[PDB]
Amino acid sequence: KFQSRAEKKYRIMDEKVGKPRFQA
Amino acid sequence: RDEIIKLLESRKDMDVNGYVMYCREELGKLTVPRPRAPPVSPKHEDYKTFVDEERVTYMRMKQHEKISLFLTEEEKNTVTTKGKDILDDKRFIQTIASRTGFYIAEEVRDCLSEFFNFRDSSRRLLTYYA
Amino acid sequence: SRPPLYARSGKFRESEEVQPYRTWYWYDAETESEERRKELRQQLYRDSGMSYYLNIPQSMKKLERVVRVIRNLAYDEAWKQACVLPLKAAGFVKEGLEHARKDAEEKGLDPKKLVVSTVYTAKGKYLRGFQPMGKGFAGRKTTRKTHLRIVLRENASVLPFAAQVVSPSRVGGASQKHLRDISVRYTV
Amino acid sequence: EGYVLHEKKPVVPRALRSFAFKSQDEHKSFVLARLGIFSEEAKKIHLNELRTFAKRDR
Ligand SMILES: [Mg+2]
Repeated sequence: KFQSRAEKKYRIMDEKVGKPRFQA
Repeated sequence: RDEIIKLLESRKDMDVNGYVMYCREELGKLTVPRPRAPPVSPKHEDYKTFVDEERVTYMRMKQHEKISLFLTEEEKNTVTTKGKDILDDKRFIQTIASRTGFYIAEEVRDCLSEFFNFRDSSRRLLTYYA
Repeated sequence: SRPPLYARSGKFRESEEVQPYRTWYWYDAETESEERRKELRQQLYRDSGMSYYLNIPQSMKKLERVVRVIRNLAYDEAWKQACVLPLKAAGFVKEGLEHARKDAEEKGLDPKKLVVSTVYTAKGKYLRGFQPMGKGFAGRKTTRKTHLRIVLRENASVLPFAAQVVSPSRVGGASQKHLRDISVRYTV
Repeated sequence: EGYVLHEKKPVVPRALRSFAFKSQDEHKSFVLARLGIFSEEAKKIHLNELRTFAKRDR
């Protein structure tokens, strides 16, 4: 509940990358 | 204001042949760029993030013309009429690429997509100015 | 509109035509390497429906709870079983089954004759962590991930299992239990 | 009836495969490291790999 403002961008990118998906 | 509105009114209903002429006019007004080197050495972290935007704009407008010249008249009318439904027709796109014998289906679809994007952009602007 | 076939298959009879290989290259070495791997995969699983689901946030043992129920069953039976199981993993297996069938139709197979012929899991990349314990000791705190692969084939050997089906509760104007005549039960 | 008719390829045990293909794996690494991927030797290797994958579908 106390995440840093200077790393907001990197948390967003990790959330998008680490999602399940089908290969090709 | 009014001259802009008239141009946009014509552009929103423009067909593929009109798009080819459009591309030719934009190229006619363009100074052809030389490729640019990245600002940093190969070991630098930004080496691979460099994009030669000027070269790409030129190359892509040239590609649009070349693909639209393989596209037949029946196909052009089908494109103008279907919009999104032409872009999602893989058999249509594959046929064009196979006829060409060089460009691939992805390139063909993007060229057709930009034609439609042009018309859609003109409609949004038309509302703004009108 | 299938991807090109660049070599003869291993089947007894040939069903497609081999096409000449491309003569152009991709601009970067990284792109060229990635596309070569994609070309290799396109030579496989022709005339069958396949799906490959990556990075499912579950473990191998949790996925095997559901998968062991659907092996060698007809597609219709397998799909129904995955729906009734109240497990978090059952949601991912259901998506894989639908994705594979859509793949089979694009290849020109009949969905009514499909059978689940192969299913297995594969390890993904793990997120490592640590958790403190008593008296200054420490332990592991790991989050696991797995890949799922499903293959559907036509007229493959199948099990005879079949499930009985009943209608749900009737609610609305379609329910007519209130019209029952209870005067008959007073007679002999 | 002759060698050609009765010739057969033996099946390598799973545990011995890292020794049967050691030379071929080294060569592919040797070519890509020195000549690059935009090379005539690299193209030949890729064409042979396409044949192997295509035969998996039986
Ligand atoms: Mg302490």
